[PDB]
Amino acid sequence: SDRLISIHKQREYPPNSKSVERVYYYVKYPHAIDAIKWKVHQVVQRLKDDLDKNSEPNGYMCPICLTKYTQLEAVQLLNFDRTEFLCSLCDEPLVEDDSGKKNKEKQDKLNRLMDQIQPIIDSLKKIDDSRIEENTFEIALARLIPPQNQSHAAYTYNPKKGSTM
Amino acid sequence: LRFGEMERDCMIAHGAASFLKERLMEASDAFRVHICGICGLMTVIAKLNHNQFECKGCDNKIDIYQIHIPYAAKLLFQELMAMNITPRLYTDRSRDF
Amino acid sequence: NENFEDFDVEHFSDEETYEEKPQFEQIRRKTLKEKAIPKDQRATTPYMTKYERARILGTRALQISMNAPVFVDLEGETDPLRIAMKELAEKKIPLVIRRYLPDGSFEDWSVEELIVDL
Amino acid sequence: RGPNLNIVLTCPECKVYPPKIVERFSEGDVVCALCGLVLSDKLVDRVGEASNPLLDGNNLSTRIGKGETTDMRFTKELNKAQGKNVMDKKDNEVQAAFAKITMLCDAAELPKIVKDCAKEAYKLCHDEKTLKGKSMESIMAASI
Amino acid sequence: MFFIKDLSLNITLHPSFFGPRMKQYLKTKLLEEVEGSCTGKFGYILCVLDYDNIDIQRGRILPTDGSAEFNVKYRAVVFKPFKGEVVDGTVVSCSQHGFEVQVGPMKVFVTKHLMPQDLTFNAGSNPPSYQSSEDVITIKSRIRVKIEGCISQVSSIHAIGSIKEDYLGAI
Amino acid sequence: RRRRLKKVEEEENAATLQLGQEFQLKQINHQGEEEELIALNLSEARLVIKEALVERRRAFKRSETREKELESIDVLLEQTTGGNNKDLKNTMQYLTNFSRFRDQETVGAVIQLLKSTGLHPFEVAQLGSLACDTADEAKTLIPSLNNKISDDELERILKELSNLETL
Amino acid sequence: NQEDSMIMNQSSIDRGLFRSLFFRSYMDQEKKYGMSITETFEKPQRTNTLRMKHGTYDKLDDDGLIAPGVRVSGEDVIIGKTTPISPDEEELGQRTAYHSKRDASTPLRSTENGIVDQVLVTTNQDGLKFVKVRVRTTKIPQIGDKF
Amino acid sequence: IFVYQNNITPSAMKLVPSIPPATIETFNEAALVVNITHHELVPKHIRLSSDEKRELLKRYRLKESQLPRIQRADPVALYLGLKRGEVVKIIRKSETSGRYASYRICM
Ligand SMILES: [Mg+2]
Ligand SMILES: [Zn+2]
Ligand SMILES: [Zn+2]
Ligand SMILES: [Zn+2]
Ligand SMILES: [Zn+2]
Repeated sequence: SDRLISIHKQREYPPNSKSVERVYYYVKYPHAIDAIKWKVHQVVQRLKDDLDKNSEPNGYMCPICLTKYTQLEAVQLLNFDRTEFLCSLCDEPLVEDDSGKKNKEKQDKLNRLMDQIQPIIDSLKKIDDSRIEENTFEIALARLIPPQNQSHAAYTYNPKKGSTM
Repeated sequence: LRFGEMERDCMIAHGAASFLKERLMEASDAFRVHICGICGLMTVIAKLNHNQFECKGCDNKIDIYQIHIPYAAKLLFQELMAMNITPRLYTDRSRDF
Repeated sequence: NENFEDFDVEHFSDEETYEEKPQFEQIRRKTLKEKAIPKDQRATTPYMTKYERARILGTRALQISMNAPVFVDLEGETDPLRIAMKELAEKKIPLVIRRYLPDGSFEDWSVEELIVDL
Repeated sequence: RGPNLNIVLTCPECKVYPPKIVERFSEGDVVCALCGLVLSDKLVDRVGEASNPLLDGNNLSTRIGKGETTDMRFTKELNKAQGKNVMDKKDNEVQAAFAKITMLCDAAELPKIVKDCAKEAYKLCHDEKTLKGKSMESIMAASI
Repeated sequence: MFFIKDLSLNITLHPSFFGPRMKQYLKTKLLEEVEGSCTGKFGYILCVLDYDNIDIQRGRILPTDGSAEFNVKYRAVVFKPFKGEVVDGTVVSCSQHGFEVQVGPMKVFVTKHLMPQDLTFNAGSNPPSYQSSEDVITIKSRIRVKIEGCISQVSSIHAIGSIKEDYLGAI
Repeated sequence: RRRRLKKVEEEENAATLQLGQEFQLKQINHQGEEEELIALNLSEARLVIKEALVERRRAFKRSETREKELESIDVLLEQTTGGNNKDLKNTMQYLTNFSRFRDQETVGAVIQLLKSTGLHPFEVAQLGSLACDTADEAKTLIPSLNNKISDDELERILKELSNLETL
Repeated sequence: NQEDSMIMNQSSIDRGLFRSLFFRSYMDQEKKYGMSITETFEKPQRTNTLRMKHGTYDKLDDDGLIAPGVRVSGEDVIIGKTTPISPDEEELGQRTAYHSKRDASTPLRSTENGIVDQVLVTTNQDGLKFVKVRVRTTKIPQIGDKF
Repeated sequence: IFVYQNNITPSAMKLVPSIPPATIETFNEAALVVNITHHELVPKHIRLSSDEKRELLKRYRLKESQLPRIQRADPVALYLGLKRGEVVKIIRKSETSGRYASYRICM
């Protein structure tokens, strides 16, 4: 689901004829690194979105009904004594939220994310400055170090005719 | 008592349109429901004590229309919405006769 | 429940048979002032229809019941329907009929000028 | 705790608490008995299935069976779907134990009140830490 | 802000007012249903211009209610606020949540998060006020405020003010 | 006419000159033709409302200092119009307090002076309403004026607005 | 007597021509849904029972049943049954802590009347008590009766 | 007009449509033995001009789709050589009004 590895559904014909549709796990380097870039990029994007939503003023919330009411619609809910905002359902004085008191905390969390992910961005800079080969299962078979002796998995590829996916 | 299809059709042949409307609405089910001008859907939250009308998604609060339909009609439209059909109801014409 | 031998025919019950046999412009645009047909070239009948008479009588009776001013003198008549009939009889109903043509155009025919021949 | 969401139906003119209220079912009206003012009209008095939320809880499920035109390959795959569910394993075993209670009571020809009492006793004594090592036939016998 | 706009309203006349002065009754109900009436689409409508010639066409009788529906077109002065607009006003109420400033017919509530931090609430004063190192904001005080938020219902409009920008505040 | 939902639009903001689709620069009047959007400053609005009220008082009959002005317009208000005049009374009081210019000739001088600029009606009404002093203060009060009026022209036009300020 | 109508003699009707007895039986059960959820036959009281019907309960006895021989009319409670409810709720406004039960009574048909002919109290196959009330009225021939 | 004897080859039916305004109408002799129009069930069909069609649409306040239709395979339509959009005034004997004129546009 994060595409750090990908699967191949190749089945072979072992000499004992007890063949099963075994699965091969390998790594697709360009799709994997593109997934890393997209994930960390959009993570930075909605971290900016979260700190921006914190950066608008806090508004209020009603503890009885557990519903929020921002400053824009709290002034439709202020009382006749012009002192307290009363809830539309509970008729309870609105209490203060904390969207703006934690803006510095969110900025600190953003900073602590960035200095931790500095090696990631440096690696992305290097692999975007240089050129990568788009590997597949067939390419990845070339540099295999074999894992076990009595392996029921045969790494020889079987080409087929008629598949036009 | 059932005021069925062909009783309605006898009233149609008579030409009593207002009596037909009174039978189907003021004698069976007269339901007031709010729609908006953006989407014809019945998803308009109405707070009549606070005089506050608002449609989510469209985010419009000044384009709310009041219609009287049978509750069977409202149930039909909501069943279509459940079955993923949008029976958008509009209060103005768009094409010529 | 009930169990009666008297065959009362189930009316509005045709879906049994349905399931038994299931297999086998140039002159006017938008809403402009041109939609109002002028009085000199009105092509509809100068006679009030039965439906026009029925709706004028109903509308006028509803207004009289909801305390509209009455533009005829009363002869002791109290029912709004016959008060509206008298107002129609000596032409004191200040309403007009907007007869819609199928193309969307309409003609305005006042109750005073419409002939009540029925 | 939580929103009120309760309608307290009082006459707005008599101002009497508690209000003397008559629910005229035949007229579809709710009236204040002191002055006759209609507070709420168009009273609401088959299409679903009965379910008691004391015996099997708030469980809602439907089975899959043969229709008018039904190929048997599709039913067999869908029957394994409800069986191969991990969320309601506790529900499946408590329904199996209710089925054992009912068949034991039927083999004994015990009345329906005995069946219901035994089922509720098993449901109340189910999943209790003090009752984990005892044999299921003993649970059935003690519930009966 | 104050504007002049062509406006149209569907007004309903009860049949009891179907007299020879139906146009006068229409104009009077136009007055006491439009003058001072708040709409969120066109702002606070204050006064009706050109009362001598108000466009009243033929009024359709409602088929069930029996009342007449007139689509009256008229000229009127309106007051519609907008986000980001600087207006002057006078304070009419104060609290710990903030204070309302009266501009035109509308009360703009300025929250306690939208003043400079030197300015603080003082409820011990009579009336309660807001006091800072250089100025005091009390009831019946001239004050310039920027509107940075407006909500508009069908019949109500509410605005949010702030004086945290420089060259705002008391005048 | 197309029937798109078109539910996406920018928020109405005064700095971006977005006042809504029905406060555009062109307005189709009741006579059918297009007209420039009539935006009034505070003194202009006060004079238009007062002219409307005295014209209505004339129609009903046929059918200056702050203290005397407030009572004169209060008697005019109660003589002319009937119910639901809380909002109109507050507008009258607000305009007689914050009315920069007294009479028709001075205010019409303000309209012709601001029409010599050829500027937006909203912007010139804001200039005629706000009692600004300097060009930079005008720019920070009205962000709409950024890259629209040169600084020397702005400071001079506010200088004769300060001269036209009276009482 | 046109279109198959008939003229019957009112004097013959008075003397008993085509007079009939009509008996209707109302069967009710008290059932045990759970442990404390059990129906019971009793005469309910408005102070401690919710959703009482607007008809009279005065013809009921201590067992929640009317003795035979007693005249009953439409919407009159002939079988009095109560079921326990959850305490401390808020429904219909007229709810307090005294309302431990709610009414599940069987009244007479709203259009009918008659005399309670017979009341039979017994047990079903499950052993639950259940009652059957036969109410007897007299249909005297009148305009619109079919012959 | 091409009056053939028994059948037309489909390899010539593709080239029956030629360069406009030249049109080709193929007719079978067996179908052409008897004039269909002389039957009393066939009323009088008169092709209208463009001005007559325009006047008809204006006076009856009509559109293209609101007229009664006649298919462009109808025997009378092929007899008159009707193209798409042409209107025929159809005069028939009416037992309530003597003479009745209907109108059918070719689709
Ligand atoms: Mg018969
Ligand atoms: Zn609340
Ligand atoms: Zn919507
Ligand atoms: Zn709701
Ligand atoms: Zn009352």
